[PDB]
Amino acid sequence: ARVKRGVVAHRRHKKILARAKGYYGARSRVYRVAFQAVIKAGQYAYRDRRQKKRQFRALWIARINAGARQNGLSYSRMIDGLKKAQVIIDRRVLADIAMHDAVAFAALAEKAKGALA
Amino acid sequence: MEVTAKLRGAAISAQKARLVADLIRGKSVAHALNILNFSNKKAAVLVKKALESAIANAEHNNSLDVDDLKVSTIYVDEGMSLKRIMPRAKGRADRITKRTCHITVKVGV
Amino acid sequence: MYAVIQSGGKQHRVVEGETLKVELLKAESGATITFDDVLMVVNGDNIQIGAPVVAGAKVTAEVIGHGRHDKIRIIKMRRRKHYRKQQGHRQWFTELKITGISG
Amino acid sequence: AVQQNRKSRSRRDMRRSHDALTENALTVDQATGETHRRHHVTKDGFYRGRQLFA
Amino acid sequence: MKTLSAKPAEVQHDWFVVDATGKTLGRLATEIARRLRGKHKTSYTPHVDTGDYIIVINAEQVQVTGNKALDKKYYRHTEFPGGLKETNFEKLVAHKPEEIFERAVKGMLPKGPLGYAMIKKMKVYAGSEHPHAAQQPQVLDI
RNA sequence: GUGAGGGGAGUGAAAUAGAUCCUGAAACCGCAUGCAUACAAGCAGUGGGAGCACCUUCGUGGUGUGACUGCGUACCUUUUG
RNA sequence: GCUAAAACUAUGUGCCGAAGCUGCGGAUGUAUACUUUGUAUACGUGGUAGGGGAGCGUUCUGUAAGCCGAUGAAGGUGUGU
RNA sequence: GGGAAGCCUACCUCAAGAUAAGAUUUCCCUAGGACUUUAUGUCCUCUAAAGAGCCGUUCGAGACUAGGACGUUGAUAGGUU
Ligand SMILES: [Mg+2]
Repeated sequence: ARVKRGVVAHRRHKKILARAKGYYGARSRVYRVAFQAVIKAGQYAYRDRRQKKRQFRALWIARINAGARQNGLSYSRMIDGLKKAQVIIDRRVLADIAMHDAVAFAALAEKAKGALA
Repeated sequence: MEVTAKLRGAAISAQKARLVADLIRGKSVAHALNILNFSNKKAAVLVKKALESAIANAEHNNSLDVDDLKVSTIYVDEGMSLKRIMPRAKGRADRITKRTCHITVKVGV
Repeated sequence: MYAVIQSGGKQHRVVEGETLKVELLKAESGATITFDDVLMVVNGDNIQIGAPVVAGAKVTAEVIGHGRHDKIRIIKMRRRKHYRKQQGHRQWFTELKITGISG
Repeated sequence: AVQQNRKSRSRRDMRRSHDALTENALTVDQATGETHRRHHVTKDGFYRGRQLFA
Repeated sequence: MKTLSAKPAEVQHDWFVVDATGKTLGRLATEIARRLRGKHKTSYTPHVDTGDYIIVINAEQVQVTGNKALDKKYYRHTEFPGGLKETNFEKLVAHKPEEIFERAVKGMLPKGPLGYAMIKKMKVYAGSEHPHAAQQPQVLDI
């Protein structure tokens, strides 16, 4: 029962090379190089699925800081005021409002100042 | 419509013939023939043979006018190689590759 | 007019007629869902910020269906340590269409 | 001395970017109406209104 | 994609003019860098230049505290052997005042193509006159 | 060039079955089209993300490309490492 | 870059900050009950040398004088799922 | 206030890829149609300037280049006197 490896080996190599599409030079042509590139891409993606949440929260915080400073507060004081006022709107929605609706963000800042008073 | 001529097994490197191919790519047939007739390259003779064959094909099998023709497509491909042994000093031997090429010329109006 | 609702441990700012995907819900396709815990309602100049929640506000949505997001590959590899493992993932979602907002 | 790494096809082509051939200076001869290399006798022996071979 | 990025075609760069007379160098430079990068706008985006144009006038009147006027050193290296050149704040502010602000703000801006693009929006002038009256800058007190 | 080689014609179900001729993979080498690229420093990807071209069920859509940006020093073996 | 500090000492309000904790969705192992189950609750699921458990594909024999196939098998090359 | 063969100038050469790409003098190009993507828009027709280069005779310039002179309205090279 002699077994020839050609068909299955070719399928596996072709699948790896297909996942390596778009890479530079030997990384999209040569199996030994392409296989390392795919694994490292997977490792990077696993790490960056965690990094993405941090980066987007940092962006929301920066935009909220800009809005609060336009309304006469700092970010930390505005967050403290909202907590004391019991408002539980999260930073993603707060930054969306800060970017797209200035009047509503002004109202939120006024509520935060009123609670801080 | 394009009319094709292929010269296969020309005894010259594809890298060397591609310079003449790029020299005449896209030009009108009369200008290309002048360039080939006054070039001093070896590949010019082979490229001229292929181009004249393509012009004759377009004239005889397709009844196209000569004055409207240009070199619409041209490229050179690697052919079969010949392998030889060159004896070096101190009993060492090297392998020599004698390269050939395929020339494809298409003319159109 | 737009409102702020909470679904699936997250929050969304929605308008009437908007289609959005949230975490998987147990409601049947074609059913109607009502959010009674609206956090904020804005009607241009009428701005209501709920202390926790705007009293009396309602958001009404219709369940379009259920589905799965695109496949994600998980890859783990410790170099020089002879260790490797892989797995796939597709997250479930429920699709909603906002049909009503009442402050 | 020899390379430590094989040169990529991109770098090889970048080196070859200066290898293109050029055109000769060809002009039409007034005496015969034929194309000839400028400042050279034609292949039939004519130059500047003179004939070389009878 | 409910969090949106600012689009470069919709960015508006406003022009401001700032007087440097009597200001502390670093405490002015921080605000200049902040407004050049655009941290003061609710549309701030890390990969987009959303900042403003800052004209600086009376650049040679900027101040440092302590003994920094004589002791703060500015170095540079020509890449020839032994080619380290050195000056100080007193000589540099009298000779080439624009270089002081350029260094101070360059050190506080990001170090990349976007940072190079950002720092082009700062115009520094020694005297009390600037050539940008056509852009109608507003007075900014910082 | 009475060469090699090819274009027609003809045969054949098939000639990209045309002679080292069934199928014709990969390394490697051309031509064509689309986008990017000549002020910017590094394992070349990854998470974001503008613009452009084609397609379109006109979009909260598909395909190709990827300015700008956070992070990021291959694999195996042997080792305390 | 910083000098009534962006340094040091003491005190107080806030905030940022991890794959830790919480929220929402999903998978899996063990135990306890449902006195069949495949349903609930509780507690677990970083790993080298190693030990244990469960599977995917390849060639050949029977099932097979069966079933699919020139209205197109195997193989090759794309696309979708 | 004074104060060194030391520092910055001063002397010589290079220097706007100084992408912040600078300044001055002088010279050149001023035409008609169609259409929709109403725009430094796409096809036609007509125009080809000031200059630059190819080529040639060459050099006290030179690896190849680059640089300098000249091309009949001419002494650029050879010859001749
Ligand atoms: Mg011998």
